[PDB]
Amino acid sequence: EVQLVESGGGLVQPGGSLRLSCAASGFTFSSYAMTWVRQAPGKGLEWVSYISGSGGGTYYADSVKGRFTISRDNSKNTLYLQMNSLRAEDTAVYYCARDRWASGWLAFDVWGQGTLVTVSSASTKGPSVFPLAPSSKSTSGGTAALGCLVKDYFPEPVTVSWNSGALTSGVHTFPAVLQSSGLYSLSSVVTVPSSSLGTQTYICNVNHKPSNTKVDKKVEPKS
Amino acid sequence: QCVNLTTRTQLPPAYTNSFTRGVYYPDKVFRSSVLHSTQDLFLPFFSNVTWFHAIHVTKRFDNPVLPFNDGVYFASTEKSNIIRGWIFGTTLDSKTQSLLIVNNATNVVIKVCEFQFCNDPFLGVYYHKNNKSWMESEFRVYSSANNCTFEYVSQPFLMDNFKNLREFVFKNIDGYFKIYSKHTPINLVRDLPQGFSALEPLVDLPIGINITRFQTLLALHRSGWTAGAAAYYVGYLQPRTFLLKYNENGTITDAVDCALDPLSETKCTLKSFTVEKGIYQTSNFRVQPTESIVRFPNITNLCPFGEVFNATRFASVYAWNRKRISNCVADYSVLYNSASFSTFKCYGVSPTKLNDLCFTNVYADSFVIRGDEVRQIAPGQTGKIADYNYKLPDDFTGCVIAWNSNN
Amino acid sequence: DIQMTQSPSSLSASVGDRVTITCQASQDISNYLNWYQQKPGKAPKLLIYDASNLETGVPSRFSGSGSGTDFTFTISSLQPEDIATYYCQQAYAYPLTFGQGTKVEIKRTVAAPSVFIFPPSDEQLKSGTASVVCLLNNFYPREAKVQWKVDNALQSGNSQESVTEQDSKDSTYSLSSTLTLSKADYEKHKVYACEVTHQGLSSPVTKSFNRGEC
Amino acid sequence: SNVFQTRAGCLIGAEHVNNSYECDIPIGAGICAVA
Repeated sequence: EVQLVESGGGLVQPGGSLRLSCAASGFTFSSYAMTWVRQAPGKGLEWVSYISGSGGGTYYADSVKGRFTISRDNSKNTLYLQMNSLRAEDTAVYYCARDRWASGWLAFDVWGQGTLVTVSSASTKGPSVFPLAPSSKSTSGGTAALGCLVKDYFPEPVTVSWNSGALTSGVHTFPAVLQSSGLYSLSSVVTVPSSSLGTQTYICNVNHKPSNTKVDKKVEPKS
Repeated sequence: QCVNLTTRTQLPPAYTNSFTRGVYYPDKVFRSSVLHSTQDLFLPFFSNVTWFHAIHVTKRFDNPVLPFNDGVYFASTEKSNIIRGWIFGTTLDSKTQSLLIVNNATNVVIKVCEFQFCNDPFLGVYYHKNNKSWMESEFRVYSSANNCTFEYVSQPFLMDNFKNLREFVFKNIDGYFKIYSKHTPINLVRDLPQGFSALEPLVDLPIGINITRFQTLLALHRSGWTAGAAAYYVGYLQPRTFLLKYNENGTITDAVDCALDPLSETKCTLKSFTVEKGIYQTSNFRVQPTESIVRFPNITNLCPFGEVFNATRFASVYAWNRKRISNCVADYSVLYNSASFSTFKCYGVSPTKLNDLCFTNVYADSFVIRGDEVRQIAPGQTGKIADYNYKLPDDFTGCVIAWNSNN
Repeated sequence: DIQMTQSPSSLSASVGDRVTITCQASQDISNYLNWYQQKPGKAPKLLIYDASNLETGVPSRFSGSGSGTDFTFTISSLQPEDIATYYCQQAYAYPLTFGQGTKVEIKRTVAAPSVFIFPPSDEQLKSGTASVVCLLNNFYPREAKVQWKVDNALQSGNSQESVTEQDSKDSTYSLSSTLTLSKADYEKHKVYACEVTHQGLSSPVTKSFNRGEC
Repeated sequence: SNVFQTRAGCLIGAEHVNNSYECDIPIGAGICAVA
């Protein structure tokens, strides 16, 4: 199984230096090349670097001159990317790509999963959880939704499970939306008739990896 | 100290266009704002060149053997300092003098020596963590070298968002091996960019050997481990006529192959580029002879040499018979082919070239002597027999044909 | 470099319909072009290289054509799961040349939405934040409007939309409209109402709630 | 992509046309040639 997983992406202050790692297995990182590209959230692709059996015969984009420096590694045979003089508008999800020949144009292959990097002077801060309640006197409709919202977490991901494995119906999860505080939010919801809210127990479980926060909250009508 | 790499994967050669690049300054003379017609070795315009690429399907690392023929136009598009060196020779072994042109680090070494090449010769660059510049480490091109001559060292052939397309032309005329080159930054990723340029003469080495086959030294990435990239095109020069327009600065800006198509032949004939409306007369359509028939008159009466060689009786040597032969076709081929004769000693004209030879009379003198007396047949020979008996005149001598007849 | 005018930026066509995404360039690239598929939240995938050669691991239903200065990239029979972001890329003067991308979506069968209100719970009230949200889940057609009214008055300048990616069962969107305010403002008002307008519904459906239970 | 036989020779690369125009490029025996 071809696999190229990315790590090291995250928090760097302006002008900072970092080695991003792209670990390789299941092929040969040499006869095959590698290529850093980046996807900005909400924006398009933009290529960064080549490599051809060695990190001396490479290239960089006009928009990336002087900031990034690609590198490889022997033995365990991984790829590295050195960063300097980053600017705020360069926040993006970076990708370590590949090819297969190179002699006759350069067509990519592995297209790995990508990793996010953002550069700012901001300090890390903890998240908050926001419930999504029903109405006590809701009579305009007979079907209600339950939901649990994680707010002001930075960065991703957050996961949700439901009631000790014996209940699974109705899972839906929303994409992230950025907030005025610079932080992130994501909601997971369900839409079901209200006949099964107070009769079938519905519990959301919220799990956050960067802080290892595990909270099990049961939704109940107020008063 | 050579290594056999049997792991090379062999496939039929790829092909691509050559467009119009491949023009070089025919002579070291400055010309300005002039149309000049020259007749030399060139790469025909819009020809098929054999692009060799270290591609993939089993990574297709490519370093084949290409015949040198009558000169070679080479062109490499490179970024990572891979294609480094060339080998020239008719048999590419230690039995025939061979040429090695290594564009190694900091230098170019051109040697003409008796080399014992690898079955798969090349050079190998190995990176070192200490030094960013790769160390030229593996040099496996010959197993041994002896009888070196013309060991030439000069400044290395200069290395140039752009790929440095380097073009070279290799020629071998009358013992002079001429090297032409030009470097140009290009964008196109794999092939020649649309455009035109001329290659400078650089150097013309006095290398006095023959070349008919050749090889490309390449760099291999060791992370044995191999790699390459980039690409090397090869084209074969042919005799051609070219019209070149030298500008005010003396740089060739355009050329026309006089045999590419009728339009180019027209331009070549008018010694101009813009042709007016109308008919022009260019050359001569002359069909060629399909074959040649040589006809010779019907065989007529032969010279009766079967009645003198096979004669029942032979006269005494003191009264040697000398028969005049004339007015007949002399077919000496059969008598020369017959192996019954002891020897066959013809003077002046060798027996292989007397077929076209025509004579006005021939005197056949037939006798019997001893084997030790054959040495008595010489112009003005000395001895009792050669003096008081039949004596060969001191002038030029004809032919003597003898066989032993003891039985 | 070369500029890539990839159009359309977005397109909606029903199931089975042919989709052609025209990828423009500057000068005579001929057939040397490749197409790549990017699912939302997923790594890019190979589709076709040299505009004519299909590689392994790709469904045969993916097709591409065009050469020179125009490229088709035409889909034979549209499946419900094809919705992704597609980029056309090339190589000639270095792949700095990228395209702005094309978003493809699928028309399907009309389905009625689910409507609900997410009010600020007492847990959120104590810390001083209040988010009043109304959701539209699985709404067809994939365009629909949610209106928040405070005291039956339409609100703006403090409303956002959170848009869910394609639900695979019916190729359909989910969108939640959120109203942001404080506890004092949200106690000082009597009735709240979020309204849904949808094609299959003759008249919009209004659902109500209140803080202060009044 | 056509070959034409004339009183004045074999012409390759031109297509005979039934109608007649003024002479542009003479060929021979009343035959004249871009359009």
